[PDB]
Amino acid sequence: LMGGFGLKHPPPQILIKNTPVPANPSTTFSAAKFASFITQYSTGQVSVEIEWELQKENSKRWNPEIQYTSNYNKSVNVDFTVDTNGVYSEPRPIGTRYLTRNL
Amino acid sequence: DGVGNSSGNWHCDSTWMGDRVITTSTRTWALPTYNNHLYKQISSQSGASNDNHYFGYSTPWGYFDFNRFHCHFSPRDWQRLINNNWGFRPKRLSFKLFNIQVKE
Repeated sequence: LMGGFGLKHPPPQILIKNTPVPANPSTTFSAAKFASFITQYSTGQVSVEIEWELQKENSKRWNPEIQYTSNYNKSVNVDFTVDTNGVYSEPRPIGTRYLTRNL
Repeated sequence: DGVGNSSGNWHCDSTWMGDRVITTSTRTWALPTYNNHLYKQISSQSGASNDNHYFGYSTPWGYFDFNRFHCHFSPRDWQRLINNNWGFRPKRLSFKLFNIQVKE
C-alpha cells in the first residue's frame, strides 16, 4: 500500500554487532555472568549496488510531454543542495508519474 | 511497374537506435506552372532606395527546401533530443519523390 515492489523473498536482512569484550574479571571464580564490558564501537564503509531494468519509452504522441523541471527563478538556496551550514535538504517530494501513456 | 502499381509507400517515422536517431518525414506537394513556362528577368521597380535595387532572373522551375528543423522533428521528438543530449550533427540523408500524378 505504501508503494514499491511486493516481494516474496526480499533482500535479506543484514544484522551486525560488536562482539562483547569483558573487562578485568576478578581473580577468584564467580558463576554470575559479566556485568561490565569495555565500552567500544565500530565503524566502516558499506557499499550497496543494485541493477535496475527499465522499460524504454516508445510512443507516438505529437505534442510535448510534461517533464520534471527545477524552476529557473533565482532563490536563496538551490533545491536539493546543501545550505550555508552544511545541512542537505530535499525541498519537495518527487512522484514518478510524468510521462503519459494512453489508457 | 505501371499506372496501377504504386511507386512508393508512405514513410513517416522516427527511430532512436542508440547513438544515432533516424528521422523520416513524408509530405504531399503540388507544383503549378510558373511564368507560363518561360524565363524572365526581374528588377527593382522604377526606383525606390539605393539599397533596394536588385537584378535577377525568375525561372519556371521550382525546388524543395526541407532546410527547417520542424520538418523532420515532431515537437515530442524534439523534446527527447533536446533534453537528453549534449550535441547532435547530421550524418546522411536520402530523398525520394513518388506517386507523381499530372492533372490538366
